[PDB]
Amino acid sequence: ADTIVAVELDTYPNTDIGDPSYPHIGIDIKSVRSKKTAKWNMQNGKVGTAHIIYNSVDKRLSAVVSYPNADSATVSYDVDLDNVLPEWVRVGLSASTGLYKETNTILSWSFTSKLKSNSTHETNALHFMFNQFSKDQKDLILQGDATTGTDGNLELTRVSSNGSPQGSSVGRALFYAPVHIWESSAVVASFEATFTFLIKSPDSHPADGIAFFISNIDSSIPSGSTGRLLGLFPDAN
Amino acid sequence: ADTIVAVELDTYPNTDIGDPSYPHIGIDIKSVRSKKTAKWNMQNGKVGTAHIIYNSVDKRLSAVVSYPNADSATVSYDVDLDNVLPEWVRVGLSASTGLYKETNTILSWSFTSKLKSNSTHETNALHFMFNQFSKDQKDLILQGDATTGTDGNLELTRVSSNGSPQGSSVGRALFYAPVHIWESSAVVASFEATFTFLIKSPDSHPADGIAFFISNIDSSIPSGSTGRLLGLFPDAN
Amino acid sequence: ADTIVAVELDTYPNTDIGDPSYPHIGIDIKSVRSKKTAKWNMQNGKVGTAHIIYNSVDKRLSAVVSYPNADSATVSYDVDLDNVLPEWVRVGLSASTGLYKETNTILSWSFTSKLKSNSTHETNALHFMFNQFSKDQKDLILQGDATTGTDGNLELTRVSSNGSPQGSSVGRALFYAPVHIWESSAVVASFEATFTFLIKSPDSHPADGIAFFISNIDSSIPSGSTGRLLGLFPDAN
Amino acid sequence: ADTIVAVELDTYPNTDIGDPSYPHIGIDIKSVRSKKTAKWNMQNGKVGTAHIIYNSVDKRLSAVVSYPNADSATVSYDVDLDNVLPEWVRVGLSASTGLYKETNTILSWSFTSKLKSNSTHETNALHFMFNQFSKDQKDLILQGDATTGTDGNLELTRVSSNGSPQGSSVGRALFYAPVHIWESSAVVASFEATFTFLIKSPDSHPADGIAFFISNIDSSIPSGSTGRLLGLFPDAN
Ligand SMILES: Cc1cc(=O)oc2cc(O[C@H]3O[C@H](CO)[C@@H](O)[C@H](O)[C@H]3O)ccc12
Ligand SMILES: Cc1cc(=O)oc2cc(O[C@H]3O[C@H](CO)[C@@H](O)[C@H](O)[C@H]3O)ccc12
Ligand SMILES: Cc1cc(=O)oc2cc(O[C@H]3O[C@H](CO)[C@@H](O)[C@H](O)[C@H]3O)ccc12
Ligand SMILES: Cc1cc(=O)oc2cc(O[C@H]3O[C@H](CO)[C@@H](O)[C@H](O)[C@H]3O)ccc12
Ligand SMILES: [Ca+2]
Ligand SMILES: [Ca+2]
Ligand SMILES: [Ca+2]
Ligand SMILES: [Ca+2]
Ligand SMILES: [Mn+2]
Ligand SMILES: [Mn+2]
Ligand SMILES: [Mn+2]
Ligand SMILES: [Mn+2]
Repeated sequence: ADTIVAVELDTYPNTDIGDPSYPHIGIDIKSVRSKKTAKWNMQNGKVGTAHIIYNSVDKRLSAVVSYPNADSATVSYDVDLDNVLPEWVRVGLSASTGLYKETNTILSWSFTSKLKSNSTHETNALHFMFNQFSKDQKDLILQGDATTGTDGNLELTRVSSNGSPQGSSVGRALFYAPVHIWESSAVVASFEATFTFLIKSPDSHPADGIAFFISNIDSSIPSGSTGRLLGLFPDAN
Repeated sequence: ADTIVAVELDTYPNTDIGDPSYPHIGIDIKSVRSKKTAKWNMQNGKVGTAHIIYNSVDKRLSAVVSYPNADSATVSYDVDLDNVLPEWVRVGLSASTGLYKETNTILSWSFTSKLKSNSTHETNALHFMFNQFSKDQKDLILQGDATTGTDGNLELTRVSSNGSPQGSSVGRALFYAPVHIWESSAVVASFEATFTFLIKSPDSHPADGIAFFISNIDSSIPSGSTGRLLGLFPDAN
Repeated sequence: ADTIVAVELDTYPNTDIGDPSYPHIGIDIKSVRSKKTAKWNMQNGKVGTAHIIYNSVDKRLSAVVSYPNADSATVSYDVDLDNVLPEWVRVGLSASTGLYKETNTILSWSFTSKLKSNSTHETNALHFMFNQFSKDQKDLILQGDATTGTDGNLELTRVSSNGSPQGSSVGRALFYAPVHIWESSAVVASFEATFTFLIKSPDSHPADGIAFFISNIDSSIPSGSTGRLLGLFPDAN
Repeated sequence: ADTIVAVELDTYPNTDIGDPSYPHIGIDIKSVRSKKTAKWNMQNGKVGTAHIIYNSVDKRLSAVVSYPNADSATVSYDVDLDNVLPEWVRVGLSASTGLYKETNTILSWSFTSKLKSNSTHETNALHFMFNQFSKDQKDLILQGDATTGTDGNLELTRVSSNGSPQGSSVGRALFYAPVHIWESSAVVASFEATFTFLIKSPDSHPADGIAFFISNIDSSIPSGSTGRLLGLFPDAN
């Protein structure tokens, strides 16, 4: 199956699969059952920002989610991505709705990856930044119900013309080019991702969440992965 | 056919297609017959550097080629890429040999593209940098006789195991992801490319050259592109 | 005296010193009498953006000023900065009011300078970016009535507590560190600056303008440079 | 006194002040007696590279020193710089010789600092990169015996015309502009530094070392800080 490493912004507490009883951010290493979580005071209708960082020196994947004039939620987990992910991967954003729903709108997204090898001055780097999305964004691979163009934003899940989010939706957006996330001769490897989102929902319990993920190049939405599975995993194991 | 815009480092003077009677750099807008050229004192066996720049404000495509402790060749041409190229393109490097030959080795390559839109703070950017190439470089589309891995270098054309360049060779390397080179609402669009090369022939006259090009997404080596056509054009018109 | 090279956003037409009879942007090379101008449809109370670019290859200084959902004004001028400016300079922003006034608010400012030398891979670079200013901004040299901290903005000229701009005001802000603007050994030397501003006047007819300038390291506000002189020149010659 | 935070590349083991009995890299927080060290297999006459990184999310200062075709030494230390350093500081390089000596040559140096604020898209950044130093480097504050120009290198300590390092030497180089290393409102604060050095010694026992340091803006070489104090501390407490 696909190998997934993700940072989830889980808005709906699914107690049967191990979710805390409140909105939270978590680090998922090949399983929807987060390796570590942190309470997140999600703000309905407000624009938030997520920062994901990682470096091979201290092998720690960290994430911070904040809103203006509000405290930030933080979560970290020590993990050596060399032993989890293949050398070449694709990075993307995923989101879903189930019985309950919310808009999973991405306003901007940027990513940076660097491989600084042993040889003096032998750096390989990739950097992209979208501050507005086009109707025909040829450098993104859109899967599921993901669409671009609506107000220059990226809608991961389906929203009606009147702006109402729909349930039972799932969508993803991966950057077109494969990323060389790590290599053996690298002295220092690292990546950094940032995205701003707008989760708006009429429900008392918005669902299901957004997630930044890294996967094998040919990753695709596992069947029936709407709702609690965030479009990333085929089952809840 | 393909739409090509290229900066050629022409090492062999083909007088029948308009080449000056000496090595030169030139701006090719949809034709192997350069719109403007400049004498280039090519140095066999030495590592050179090429810098290509362009911006929509003053619509001028410029290039500079230099060698350490040597003068640089420069060429410029006013051209509005909006009227020549499609919004989405692919960028790459091309090279060829014919009756005569040379090594068309690329030691490093970097590219940066930015679209500063009308909407304040709405910048879109792409940046990649290869300071060493891998045997399996999944973010490059290699066409023709192009290969990577050899000393961490990109060999656009065929070289034997003993290092000897072969004639009648043609090869290209395009970056995997499509680049949004321009758009109607962009207040400023621009790009910059840089690469270092090592051209060396054991014969009297080297041939045929290296070229940085921008083309339609699905561009492919035209048949008969060997020799004077530098793997870019189907004919000499 | 000081050596000034500036891109002015002139809001008040001073016909005696050569100003066109309308708001305009212009390139000033050591004189308040612009070498080249362009009509600018200034929008009172709206946030605009200015982009200044320059590169030694095609020796052309260009500027673009735009507002969201509006056309942009553009002006260019061929000039070899090597012959005008000293190798080391300071970059900054200047503004003034005279009999009439306006707010000269800077919301953000970024600058990038690069020197690619003859020796392969030998690049020197400087880059700063302020998206919000602090009350104690130690990396800026504030001259005249310039202050920071008010809403995280830079006020080049004096504005009252109630937000009203004052006349007869002049202020500047230079980046603390000297910039190596050019050097003889460079193959390519280039810079790019961007800033967003908010010009507003209740009197309905604003004066005098804002300007991005490059000068000798020890530059200071010439005596009596309020009004038409934009705080850059000592006289109107 | 000055507040110093430094990563030392200690070549001479001073057992009385706590040095291990071999060359090592260490994290010094306000004291020459490192908080944590790591064995470093220094290679006389070879060019090495140092990478220092830090981020406020996981508050860990890490360093890696490597040589081509050789293992790298690594050292990390959890420390919240907010509680140690003032908001505004200066960054620099320091080096010294004592009874024994070595050349403390810096071939290149780059630094990047970013303050990601709570408010969406509010980022402040500073970045400089020197790949060659000039005889008159106006953006560096040279203290002690530090000089630039010699082959486009930075010599932290005194070396004779014939290239021989001298003992009892101490020199520093700080970047001209103050750096906003942190602020309360920042969601993420981080910095990264990289430099390549060439430590060559005539004898089989080099001394004393090179260090990347962060200090209060007005920092200066302490009296009698030659040798084992690396030009950073006034005493060995
Ligand atoms: C007990 C319960 C009450 C409720 O009000 O909604 C519920 C919704 C549930 O789950 C569904 O809605 C959730 C929120 O969309 C999804 O995570 C999940 O995949 C769906 O099966 C499960 C249980 C309940
Ligand atoms: C005049 C001449 C002399 C020669 O010795 O070889 C020659 C080879 C030529 O062309 C071939 O060799 C050239 C160099 O490889 C190519 O540019 C071209 O496409 C090939 O057809 C063209 C002319 C000559
Ligand atoms: C009295 C008067 C009437 C008028 O219509 O315009 C005037 C413009 C003046 O100019 C001053 O105000 C202008 C706008 O504030 C400045 O450009 C200029 O340098 C100042 O001297 C000064 C006086 C007048
Ligand atoms: C072997 C030796 C003999 C001696 O008489 O003094 C010595 C003094 C030393 O110390 C000085 O030289 C050392 C190496 O340069 C420095 O680390 C230290 O700060 C200096 O005081 C080191 C070694 C000796
Ligand atoms: Ca859940
Ligand atoms: Ca030719
Ligand atoms: Ca005027
Ligand atoms: Ca020591
Ligand atoms: Mn969860
Ligand atoms: Mn030609
Ligand atoms: Mn004017
Ligand atoms: Mn020590």
